[PDB]
Amino acid sequence: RDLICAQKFKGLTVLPPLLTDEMIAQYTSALLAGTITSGWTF
Amino acid sequence: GVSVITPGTNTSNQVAVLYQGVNCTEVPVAIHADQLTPTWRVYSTGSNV
Repeated sequence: RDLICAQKFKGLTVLPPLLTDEMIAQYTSALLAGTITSGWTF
Repeated sequence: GVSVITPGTNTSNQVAVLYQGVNCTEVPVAIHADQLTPTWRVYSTGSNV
């Protein structure tokens, strides 16, 4: 029940990134769709 | 951490407050009890959440 991420109590926190994993996946999907359907033209 | 989100004092004096890493069923809601100081901060507001 004791987690290694209980470093918050010593003042050490982690900030979440601006782009989520879903948004990075959507950027990657847009890159793949453009590369497959349009070549280098996009 | 407390983060203050402002559009700039040239535009408006309205701010939005981000209490970093905590839930807001857990944020102290002493809005009209701020003069009694149960908080490290003095300011307290009750805007849209």
